[PDB]
Amino acid sequence: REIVSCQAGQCGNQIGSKFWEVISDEHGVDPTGTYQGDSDLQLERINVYFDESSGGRYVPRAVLMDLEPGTMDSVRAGPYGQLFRPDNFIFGQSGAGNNWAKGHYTEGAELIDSVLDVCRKEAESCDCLQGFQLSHSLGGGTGSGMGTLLISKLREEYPDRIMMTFSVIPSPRVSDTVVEPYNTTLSVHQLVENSDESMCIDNEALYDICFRTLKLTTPTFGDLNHLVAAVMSGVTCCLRFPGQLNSDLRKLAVNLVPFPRLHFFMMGFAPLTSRGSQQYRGLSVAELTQQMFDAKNMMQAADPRHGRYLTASALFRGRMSTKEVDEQMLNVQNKNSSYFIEWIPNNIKSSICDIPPKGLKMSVTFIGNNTCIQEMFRRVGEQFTGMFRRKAFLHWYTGEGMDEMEFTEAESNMNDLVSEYQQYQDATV
Amino acid sequence: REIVSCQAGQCGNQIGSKFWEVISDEHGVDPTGTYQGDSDLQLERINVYFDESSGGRYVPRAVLMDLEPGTMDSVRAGPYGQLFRPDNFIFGQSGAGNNWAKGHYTEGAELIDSVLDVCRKEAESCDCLQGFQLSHSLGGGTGSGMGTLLISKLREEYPDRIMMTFSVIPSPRVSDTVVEPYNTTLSVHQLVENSDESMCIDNEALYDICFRTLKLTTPTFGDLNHLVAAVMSGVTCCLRFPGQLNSDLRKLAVNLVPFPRLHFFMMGFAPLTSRGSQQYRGLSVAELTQQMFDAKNMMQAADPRHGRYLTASALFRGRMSTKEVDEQMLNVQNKNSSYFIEWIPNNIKSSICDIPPKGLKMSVTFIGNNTCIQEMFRRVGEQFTGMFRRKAFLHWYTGEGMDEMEFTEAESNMNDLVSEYQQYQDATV
Amino acid sequence: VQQYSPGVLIGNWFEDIALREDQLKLYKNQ
Amino acid sequence: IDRALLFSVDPVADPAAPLPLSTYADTYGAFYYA
Amino acid sequence: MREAICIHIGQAGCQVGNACWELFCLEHGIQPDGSMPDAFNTFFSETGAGKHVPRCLFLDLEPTVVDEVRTGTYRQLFNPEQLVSGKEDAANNYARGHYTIGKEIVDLALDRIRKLADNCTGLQGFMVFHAVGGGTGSGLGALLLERLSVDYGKKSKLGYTVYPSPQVSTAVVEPYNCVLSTHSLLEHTDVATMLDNEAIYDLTRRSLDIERPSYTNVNRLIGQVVSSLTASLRFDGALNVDLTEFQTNLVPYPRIHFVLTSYAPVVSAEKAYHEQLSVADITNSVFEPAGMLTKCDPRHGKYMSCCLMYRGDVVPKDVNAAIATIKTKRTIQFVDWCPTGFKCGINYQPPTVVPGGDLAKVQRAVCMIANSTAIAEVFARIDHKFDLMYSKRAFVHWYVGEGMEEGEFSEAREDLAALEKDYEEVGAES
Amino acid sequence: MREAICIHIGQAGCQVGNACWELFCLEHGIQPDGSMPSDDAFNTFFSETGAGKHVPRCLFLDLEPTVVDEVRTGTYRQLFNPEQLVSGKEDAANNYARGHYTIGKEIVDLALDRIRKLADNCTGLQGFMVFHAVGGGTGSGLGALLLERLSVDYGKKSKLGYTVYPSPQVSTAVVEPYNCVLSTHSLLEHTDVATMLDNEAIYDLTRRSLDIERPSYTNVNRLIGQVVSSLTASLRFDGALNVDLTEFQTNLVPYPRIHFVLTSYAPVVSAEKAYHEQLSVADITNSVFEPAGMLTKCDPRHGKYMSCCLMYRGDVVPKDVNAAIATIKTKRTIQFVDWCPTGFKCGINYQPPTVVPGGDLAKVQRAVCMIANSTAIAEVFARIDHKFDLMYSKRAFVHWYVGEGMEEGEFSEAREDLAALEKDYEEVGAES
Ligand SMILES: Nc1nc2c(ncn2[C@@H]2O[C@H](COP(=O)(O)OP(=O)(O)OP(=O)(O)O)[C@@H](O)[C@H]2O)c(=O)[nH]1
Ligand SMILES: Nc1nc2c(ncn2[C@@H]2O[C@H](COP(=O)(O)OP(=O)(O)OP(=O)(O)O)[C@@H](O)[C@H]2O)c(=O)[nH]1
Ligand SMILES: Nc1nc2c(ncn2[C@@H]2O[C@H](COP(=O)(O)OP(=O)(O)O)[C@@H](O)[C@H]2O)c(=O)[nH]1
Ligand SMILES: Nc1nc2c(ncn2[C@@H]2O[C@H](COP(=O)(O)OP(=O)(O)O)[C@@H](O)[C@H]2O)c(=O)[nH]1
Ligand SMILES: [Mg+2]
Ligand SMILES: [Mg+2]
Repeated sequence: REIVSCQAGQCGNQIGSKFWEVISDEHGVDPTGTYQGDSDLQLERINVYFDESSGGRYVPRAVLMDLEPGTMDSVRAGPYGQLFRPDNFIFGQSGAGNNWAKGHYTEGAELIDSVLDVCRKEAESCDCLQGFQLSHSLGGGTGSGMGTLLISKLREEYPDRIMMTFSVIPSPRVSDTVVEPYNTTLSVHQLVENSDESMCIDNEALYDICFRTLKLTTPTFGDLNHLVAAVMSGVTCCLRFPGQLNSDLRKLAVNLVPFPRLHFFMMGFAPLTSRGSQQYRGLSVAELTQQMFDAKNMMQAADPRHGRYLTASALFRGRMSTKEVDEQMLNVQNKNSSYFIEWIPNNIKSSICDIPPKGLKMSVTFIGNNTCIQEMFRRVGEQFTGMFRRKAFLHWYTGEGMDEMEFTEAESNMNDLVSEYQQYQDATV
Repeated sequence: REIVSCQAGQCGNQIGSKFWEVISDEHGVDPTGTYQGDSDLQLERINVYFDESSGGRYVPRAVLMDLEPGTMDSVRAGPYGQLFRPDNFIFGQSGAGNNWAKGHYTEGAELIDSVLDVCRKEAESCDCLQGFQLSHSLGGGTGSGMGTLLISKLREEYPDRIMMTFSVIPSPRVSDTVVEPYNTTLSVHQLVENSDESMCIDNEALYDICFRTLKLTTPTFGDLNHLVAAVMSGVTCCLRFPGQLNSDLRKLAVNLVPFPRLHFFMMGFAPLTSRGSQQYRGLSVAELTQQMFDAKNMMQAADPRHGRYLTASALFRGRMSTKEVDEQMLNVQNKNSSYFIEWIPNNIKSSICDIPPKGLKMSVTFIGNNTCIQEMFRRVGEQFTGMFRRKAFLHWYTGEGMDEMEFTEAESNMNDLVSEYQQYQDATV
Repeated sequence: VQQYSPGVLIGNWFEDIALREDQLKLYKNQ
Repeated sequence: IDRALLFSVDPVADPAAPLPLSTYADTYGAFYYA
Repeated sequence: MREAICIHIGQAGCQVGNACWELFCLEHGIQPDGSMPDAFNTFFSETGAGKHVPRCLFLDLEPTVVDEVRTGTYRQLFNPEQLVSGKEDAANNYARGHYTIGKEIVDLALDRIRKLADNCTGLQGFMVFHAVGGGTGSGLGALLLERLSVDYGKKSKLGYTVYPSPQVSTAVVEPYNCVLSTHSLLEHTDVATMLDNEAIYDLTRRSLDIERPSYTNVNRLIGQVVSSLTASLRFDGALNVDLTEFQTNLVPYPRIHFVLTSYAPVVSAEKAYHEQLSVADITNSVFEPAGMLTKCDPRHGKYMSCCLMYRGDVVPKDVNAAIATIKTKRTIQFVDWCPTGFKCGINYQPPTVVPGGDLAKVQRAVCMIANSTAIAEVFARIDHKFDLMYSKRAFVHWYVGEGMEEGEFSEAREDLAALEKDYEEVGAES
Repeated sequence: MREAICIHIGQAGCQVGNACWELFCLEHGIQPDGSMPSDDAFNTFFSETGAGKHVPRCLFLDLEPTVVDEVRTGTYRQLFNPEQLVSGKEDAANNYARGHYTIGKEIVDLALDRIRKLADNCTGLQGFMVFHAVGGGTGSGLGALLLERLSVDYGKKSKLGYTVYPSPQVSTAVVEPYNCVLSTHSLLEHTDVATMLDNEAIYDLTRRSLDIERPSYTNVNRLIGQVVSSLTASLRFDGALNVDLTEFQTNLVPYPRIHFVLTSYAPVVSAEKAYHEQLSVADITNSVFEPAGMLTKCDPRHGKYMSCCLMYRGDVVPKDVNAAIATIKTKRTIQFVDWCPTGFKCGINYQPPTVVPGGDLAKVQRAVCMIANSTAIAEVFARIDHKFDLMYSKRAFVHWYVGEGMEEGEFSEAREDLAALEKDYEEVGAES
């Protein structure tokens, strides 16, 4: 029941930092490394994420990994930076420069050997690993290229372990770089073959959440990272805590991956109510269900109405009646059977833990393999081919040591990956 | 372990005088002779160069020699001149006339008996004498001839003792005597055949440093004597003061020349700097090492690039870590394998002294024998032979007691020395 | 190369002014 | 010119500065000195 | 880390760099003597005495400006070395600054640059400052760029070049110098940035509201823009963009590296507290043709790529809103094959004001570096001037007797023609 | 009882011994005055006096006074005897010849008399721990002479020579290969166990483990002192599996010629790294066995291990050391020689290592010193003798050795038995 985490790039480092400082708060871990919790269920499975030391300190089983050293300096300057293991801060001298190859082929390849060394050193100390978690962004240069290099490298030595990849993938309205298309098209297929299932986060859905769902006039990246870390922590809730109807990452994979290549998911979380609406809203799983399935409450910039859900799962946390929660999942199933796929009965999945996050009597993490990822992948592929037709910005890769053939192959990889979703969504019995 | 100094000729007398102010002030001795240093380290080895008086005054362990009383007048009129013992003052009435014959055969021999009486008494006062040192210029017969005459019978009855000697070989650029090549040729063969080491000072390169590296308005002979005095202090700093890895004159001689014939060195001091860099450039081992291996700091004007570093040694001064002192001289090993000779592995000797020169926190003296130390001998031989084609200025020597064939013997010694230098320049494994 | 008095900015002048300044510093110390 | 000015980065602070203690005294027993 | 070695070539680059280092010292809290009573590492090296010195090389062929520096209030800051001055200038002659006077100083300049580079373990870029209107910054600039690219290799190079304006020009042979140096800038300049004088003059007249602005004000604006550009690597921020980070976005092709620069809000104290300092407003002023530092109307062209770098208390939100409004409004049109087309680099350190200056203290600022197809206009202007002056062979014996063949001018003209054709081709639709 | 004599030869040996005695005084609580402020565990190194004062059981022996004078004038003036710190008047000058035939003879008799004085007070004398460096003159010449006389007048008394051999690329002198190849004579014929302590490995270990960019000989000698304290602690204190000098020697050294044993030590961490790494004995042993945590520049993987001595200090337990031993045996990177599958010594002590104030070592409750004999050591000797042959091919520096009363064929004899050492290393490394 052990998972070891890795953060790649600036985005990965920040998101993993926030995830670590929320999971340590959940487990009652001092920023200095000691224990200040009041409950025993935390210490029962604290070993899943924190490695105990001879001195009684619980250091995160995390590998911080970024070519830029400024991100390492910032994460150490953070309030929970001293918690992290010092020799896990593997960093280069020159940044990747928003390039695929500068993190995946030439500079990352030299750096990645020490990362594999330290990662397997952490792995061996565990009795047995459930698997490897990665947090990165295909939008970033080193977050995408070098993270995908690690993705490829772990498979050849850990074939039958879960690979939980949390990527942060962009959209043009909040596109902060002009190399988003290249950096995601060259990255998608590494996730395709070399990850058992990847759960994706969109930048713009998070801003939509903060503006419309939570009514925040000043949400920052720190504000966004906790919302992402909510799912980051709720995915492993059954791992870390006892459950009335427990589950795990292998449970989620086997229950949400009917066919091997359909393993890209969209995320949802609950509850998400603004403080003003928090007063007048009764915190119950009954309302948490429409918070689960609501369009603007989603963590992906793809409207569920356009797509059709293949398989979805729900991780409930708290003290709720499994009776009522199961009948609610049935109710949403038969209320919108058109949205779900007909030839798989009970497309929604129930999993019930006991421990909810801090202060929340009840919480929900939603996982969904909706076909609406078709829109997002098709549109980003169109963005790619728009400049790929003109041989523009491609000189960086060609000079750095990359060929045209793999470019064409990756474009074909999205083409025949995204071609699946419409022909599974329009299928008839 | 102690050293008895001797100052031959006007140049030798002034250079040694400057050496004596620098040594006295470094050890804490005022010109009056009493001790005012605030450190026990100055006192604990004040016996290397200073003898105790009945009243406690520190008298220099030095002897002065000339054929002109004016040099004694100037030395006594100097700021620290009255420090010297009076019986050590040994002067003649008629100057040598820049004639090696007068300096060595007739006028010098009349006074060398008293010179040896003074030296023998001085050594018997010395408890366990580590060696003698002589400072002289080969251009003038007063210092060259009489200095070689002194060496000839100092080594006769101190055979197993170190004979340090600083020979100022004049250069054609700063040539100011026509019998200069005669005196140089007639002194060099005694100097080489009858000394463990014999190391070089060049007035041309001293001016080159004062013009290009150190950049003064009016650097007279005093500043040149100051640099020569500082490097003279540095060559025995390790003997007079403790350090991480200590050495002495014998200790450096036994590992600075590979063969008894080849014992001519070239100088070095760091850091030499002007007001445009002393306050700006950080004082560090990197700066010291990079300034130790360029001709613009070298104070002998034979270009080391055309030669091969047969052996070199570096006497560091000041509190400094012990890796870099030879890590950065492993860097030169690796990067200038052409400059360094092949069949001597690790051509660099390194010593570290805790006490830096007064007024500096970091220093180093560079003393090494190369194959480019052959060039000034070649050019002196050219000039000597050129005047010898028709016995130019030869009657002044042959009418003073010199035989014609002694010049042939000196020329043969020059040919042997230059051939030896070139054959170990082009020697291969 | 003809030498010019201090105050003229051709040749070694910056080092000359620095040297005069540090001379003044040493003299005042004494 | 003056040797201290010629060789010292600070013409007045360097030559008046005290000599540094030997590494033996600085390291091997400095904590006993306290 | 994040190391950027500054090079100033000639009179123009020297004054610009003087202003730039003024701004750097004021915003890093470095006194003129060189001490503060590790963000400075990229521009200042810290020695054992606790003092910091700039990592810049002034390189002029005439000594008046460097003597002004060496006699100014910043004597104790700049190194006495890395301050190379020749004895006779190029005198508005690219051939004289590149072939005779420049050849006897380029070796020493390279030695000084190597000394600077050996001191830095994280060398990321070179910030060249010159004006191709003159002779020194054109010829010696070309020679220095050629030698630096030959030796160091693929190290990032950013040449801030003050091109001669269509109308306001201080010398006659400036078209010749610019045309001759364009070939060298194209071959060994990773990113070249326009710094035309008329745009800055008009900007100061209308926005800074200065009746008689001067070179001091122009150089102050240039220092502001370089500080805004380098702040991303200097300080922490939400979107930290390094030199290569934003270089991989302005250069779709090696022949496409000439960019326009713009800064906002360029306002005085009086209007700072009458106008609304919203990020959307500042971005709109940036994209407005008036609010730009290059005399080049963007409406007659069409943008290829953009980089907005925000300084201060900005947030990604209203940056997103500004981007969305820019996409929605059709006044400024973008290339079809760049849907994204935007770099967004956010930094948390608000701009500092030089005391006695003209820019006011402001909580937020925007610097836009844009690669556009409108850049062909200034090249057309300059090569039309070159053709008019070349028609009956003026100012040519000066270059011929200096060691340059008459065919070099023709080769440079063909290079400009090819560059214009390439700009038109990449700006052409499908 | 368990009583040993420390000998320091050369100024390098003097530095190493002073660091060692610093560490010993800290771990026994003996103040520099020589009195414990406020159990017989110091008797192995300190001698009781009727006044309650403790005198270290060490002899300093140098030819130049420029280090012993400071030792006398330093912090331990009251601790160290003014006697027993013998220094000559003239240095050996990197000469085996001078240290063994010119100045060594005139002081070796007095050194042997001082050894007599040290030993007559020893009721239970056990061994002689001699610290020196073969790079210099007196570390080679006088060290050779002293070892010869000690072997003659002591028979089979235990000798542990901690010697600083020339490191591959970092070395001080130029005649240092000469000195090493000449001193190998005595270090082979009159040394029971020899331990290489070259400087490159210690430098790199400090730079990659202590996270400090400017250590020095201070830190090098501190690490050497930690190592020697780990060696001596088994007999100095009680433990689960104590090992004495002969105890580990007779089962570390397989053949009389083969007694050159390479060492390592772990864990070694800084203050800010101390409270972050899980200091399990298994991981500590892995850091021991990996090449970068070693005090010698000799990578084990090019050779085969044939004896190991792991000596743990602290709160380790037998079913903590045996698990680590099993993991090491199973792990493929290191190859044990065929004839001795066991090949392991397990010493355990209940006293955790002490850290000197101001030192770079961090206070750790567990440690282990590795004393391993392997055929991989052949590479350092094949390097040093190759250097010596390359420099001796046309008689460089040989004039001093000849003219200091020393013959010409001893160089031939030294290269003879160094070649013999090369070939016996390769013979024992060859599979049966
Ligand atoms: N932006 C800006 N441009 C300047 C400045 N000073 C001069 N220039 C430009 O530089 C060109 C040449 O002016 P100069 O004084 O001769 O300087 P230079 O660049 O060294 O040219 P030469 O000395 O002739 O080689 C002018 O046409 C201006 O356009 C300045 O302070 N700021
Ligand atoms: N471990 C260690 N080795 C040292 C130290 N100082 C010097 N050495 C080694 O000693 C070798 C040379 O011998 P020296 O230190 O000079 O001592 P020595 O044998 O008396 O030789 P000389 O002093 O020249 O007479 C060098 O190659 C160094 O490797 C030290 O502080 N610690
Ligand atoms: N959640 C989150 N995402 C970020 C943050 N900073 C950047 N990103 C995302 O990362 C993308 C750019 O990645 P980049 O910074 O270049 O990553 P890098 O190249 O690995 O350093 C943008 O599209 C953002 O969506 C942050 O602080 N939090
Ligand atoms: N560096 C230095 N060189 C000198 C000095 N005095 C003379 N020389 C040079 O030494 C050479 C020999 O002259 P010198 O030995 O003084 O003549 P002597 O008086 O007969 O011994 C001359 O060519 C001078 O140029 C001095 O004080 N310092
Ligand atoms: Mg289950
Ligand atoms: Mg010594």
